[PDB]
Amino acid sequence: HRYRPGTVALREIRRYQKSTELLIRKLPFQRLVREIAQDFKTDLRFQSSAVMALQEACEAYLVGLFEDTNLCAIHAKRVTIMPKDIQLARRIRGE
Amino acid sequence: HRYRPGTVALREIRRYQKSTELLIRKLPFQRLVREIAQDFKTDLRFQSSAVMALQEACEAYLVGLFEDTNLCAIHAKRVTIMPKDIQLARRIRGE
Amino acid sequence: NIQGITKPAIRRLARRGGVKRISGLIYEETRGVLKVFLENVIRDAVTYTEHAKRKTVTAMDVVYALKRQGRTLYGFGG
Amino acid sequence: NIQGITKPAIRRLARRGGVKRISGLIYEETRGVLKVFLENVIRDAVTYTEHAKRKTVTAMDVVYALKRQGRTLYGFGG
Amino acid sequence: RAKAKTRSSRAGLQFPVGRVHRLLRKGNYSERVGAGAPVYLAAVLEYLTAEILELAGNAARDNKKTRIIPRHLQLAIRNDEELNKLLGRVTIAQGGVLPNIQAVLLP
Amino acid sequence: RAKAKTRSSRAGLQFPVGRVHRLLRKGNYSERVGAGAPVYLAAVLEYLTAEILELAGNAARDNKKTRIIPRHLQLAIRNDEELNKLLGRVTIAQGGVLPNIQAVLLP
Amino acid sequence: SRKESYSIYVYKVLKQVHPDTGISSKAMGIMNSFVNDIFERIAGEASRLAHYNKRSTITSREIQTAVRLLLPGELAKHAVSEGTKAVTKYTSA
Amino acid sequence: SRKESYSIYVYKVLKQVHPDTGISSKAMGIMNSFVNDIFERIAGEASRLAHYNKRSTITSREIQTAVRLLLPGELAKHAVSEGTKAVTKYTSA
DNA sequence: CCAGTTCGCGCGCCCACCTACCGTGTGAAGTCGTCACTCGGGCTTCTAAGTACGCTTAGGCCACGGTAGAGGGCAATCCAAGGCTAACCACCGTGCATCGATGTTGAAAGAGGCCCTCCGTCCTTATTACTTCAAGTCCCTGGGG
DNA sequence: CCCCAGGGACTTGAAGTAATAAGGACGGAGGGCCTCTTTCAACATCGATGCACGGTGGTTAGCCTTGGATTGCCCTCTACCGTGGCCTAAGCGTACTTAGAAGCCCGAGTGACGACTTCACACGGTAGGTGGGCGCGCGAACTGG
Repeated sequence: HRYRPGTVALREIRRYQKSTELLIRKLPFQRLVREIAQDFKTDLRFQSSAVMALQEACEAYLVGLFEDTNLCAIHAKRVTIMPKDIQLARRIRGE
Repeated sequence: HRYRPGTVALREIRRYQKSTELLIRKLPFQRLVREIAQDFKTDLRFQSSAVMALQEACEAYLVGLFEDTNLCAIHAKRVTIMPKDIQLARRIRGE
Repeated sequence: NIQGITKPAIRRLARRGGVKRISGLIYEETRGVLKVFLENVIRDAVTYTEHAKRKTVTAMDVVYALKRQGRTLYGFGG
Repeated sequence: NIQGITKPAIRRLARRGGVKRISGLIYEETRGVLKVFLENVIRDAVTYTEHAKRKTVTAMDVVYALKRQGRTLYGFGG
Repeated sequence: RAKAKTRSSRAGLQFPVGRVHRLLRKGNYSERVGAGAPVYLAAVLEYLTAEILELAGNAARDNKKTRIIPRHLQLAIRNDEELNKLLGRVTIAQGGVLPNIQAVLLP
Repeated sequence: RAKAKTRSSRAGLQFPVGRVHRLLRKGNYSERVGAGAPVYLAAVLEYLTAEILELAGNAARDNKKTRIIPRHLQLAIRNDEELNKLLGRVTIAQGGVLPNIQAVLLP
Repeated sequence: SRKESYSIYVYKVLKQVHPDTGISSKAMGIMNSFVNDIFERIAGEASRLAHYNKRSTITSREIQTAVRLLLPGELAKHAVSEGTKAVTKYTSA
Repeated sequence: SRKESYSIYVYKVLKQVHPDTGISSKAMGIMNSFVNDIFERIAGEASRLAHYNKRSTITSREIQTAVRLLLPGELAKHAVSEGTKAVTKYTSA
């Protein structure tokens, strides 16, 4: 059995849009947090809930960006998001 | 002598981007303010400087919107802004 | 009175925005957009006016209204 | 460490965003955007910590960093 | 003296009027606080909380659930134009997003 | 008594230290204001005004003008990467815009 | 160290509108952030109104105008009604 | 009624960096709004920072911390340096 | 549609541990009472906000022929997704060692409320020089040939 | 590319008016005093952050086949451009009318404040209810023919 490209993708949207779990791996994300924070001050510790707060904001923020990116993509009569779409979205947001 | 369609357009960009005067006729704007204000409170007066302050904000806001609208149009490999472009700009800004 | 924002006026604003060509349907959209923006700002400015027990909307009231909508205005006394 | 944000993870985030098909260049673009985003928030949260003369970043510090950047977060004490 | 009657009960409110008054006086908002301000402020806050909770409880009920969780709150907030506008730039932790698929992408 | 020496003069500043101090006490920012807070704050505002004004005056000279008008300030703020970021969400009355034409529209 | 919160009051309000519905500890935290947030906005906006009108007292007028400015559309209308009703009852004890 | 402004101080600084350059009344209005605008952010941000630490006094430390949060990139570095230099001289009269 | 299937998913079967209700002390909220004082109200005056009403360009509104940008159709080419595998490490769970979050307490460094004194800054005026408009000249980019 | 040309930039020469330099005033800084207390620092206490290790799968990394998406060519047509004609009223002058912005004076209705008191609230504790893992069969949308 082979689903045609797109069938499973739409299935994933519905599943992932109904669920609420965090989607970035926790450990790799933590190392990144520590790695970025390392450059400002050494021997910096982080409360476990602090790391979770950063992760929640980042995932929520990034999802929001992908939604706006899609609208830009659709505007060009395309269904595939591309880097130029993110750039456009961000420019309009003022970032 | 007849300028080709588009030649004069570039000249207006340079002229109006070099100038700073307000571009909406003052009296029409004043009449607009009074009609809109009527719905909130009757017989409302406005300092002449108050109307000026609104116009400055309004023109700047519209200029900001047309700039972002253009990027959307350019994004779709078009040079003409259309109502669908304005809607997109507004949507991304959150309006 | 909303028509007082004439077609040439909308064109001039677009030119300042770097727009080279304008579709014939843009004029109606812009008028609608302007209506929304003005209502919001005027609403807040009038709201301040009632709070100050005043009958005349001042430029400072508008400035305050603009600040709360994230459109800070410089040049009218603060 | 940025490579820890794997392709499937970036995809899943896009799926939540309603994206149906994704170009292969998005993964590199997303990593860059996230890094910038993270730097700003951590910068502010770390700044708050140093002022308190503390050595451990708390959850409150992060929330405040988000608030001043217009990204109010609910659920972690503010 | 007579039994102490909380200012909240005198005003028929569940939110703590006494607590709100202290927070206003010590919150560096103004020099003086009028006797009605904490009462007025508390009443508005209580009403708004009720509003969200009412919509959130309805969403919870639709999912055959008896406890409101952050997911239910997101549904309630994003589905109400006025609440959404008020809380536009707010992120609900563990909230997810609203099921929304662009029409052009559907089969 | 000794001749009165302004706090502004002791710190080598042009901005009014005393006024800022009073403005902090009457600005509903905190209950108390340290003696070093107003001096530090005054210097920062002075530095920033100098920065903006310095860059704007240069723009004026390039336009062969000797008096600053709103136009020059807009140029200074939008043409400077650092100051532009700080003043992203500000509208300068009578400022106009930066000459910027998309490359795709040029002949 | 005791940490003040609106949890009890949030629970009371919930029990009036949904007697048989509970709320998780996480959701309770959300409400606390919410209450504080709205409080700050109103209190912060109220401060500006008082300062703009050169009045050192914050009264019913400032909150009423603050609510009219911050709350969008009908939320303000109903909220203002609630506040006015509460203050009126309070003034008559 | 006399209305305070930064006009005199703005003019002095201009004459130091550009001795032969003036300023229009309109530009002066812009500068007053700017000074007050930055002032509000700095004073307002320092308050939250002060409030978070349960301190009732806003000191140069909070201003320094508030400045770091608001001024972007190298602006912050130089602004912090200037303030510290000025304050240091001030404590020694 | 026929026909088969993969996915979605609702409905239980427990367990379990997350939360509702209970017991306790207290500190901050309530009440009485004093007293300082803020602003709502009366009254007054001057500003500018509205109004009118004329003029004079200057710009908006309409028509019109055209042209190039927007758009639909077509094909090739190319490149992300579905499915397959081997393998990595995220996470559970436990466990320990130890930093620093966190709390308390002394007293003095600090900032205040008040007071007398002085001059910095603001209102007011008069004078410029820098700006501004008009005209005349010149550079230069533009479009049909 | 050329010829002819249409617009804007540049450069005086007159007005003129907003910059601005200069003088008088007052209330707002500044010095100075005695005073209340916020906070640095000292020392104390334990939670929870860091680190580690052994598994234990679930989940990734990579590749292959792929057919549907992208996009470039092409035509084509019709939706704006630019010029002209022609009329309307916006910009401004000048003037008048007057509504309320702004201010000064006043008191009493108001909130800060202190002393004292008490019970509403939060922390420790207990015992069931809600919901998630385990597990299965039912709802039906999809896709090769």
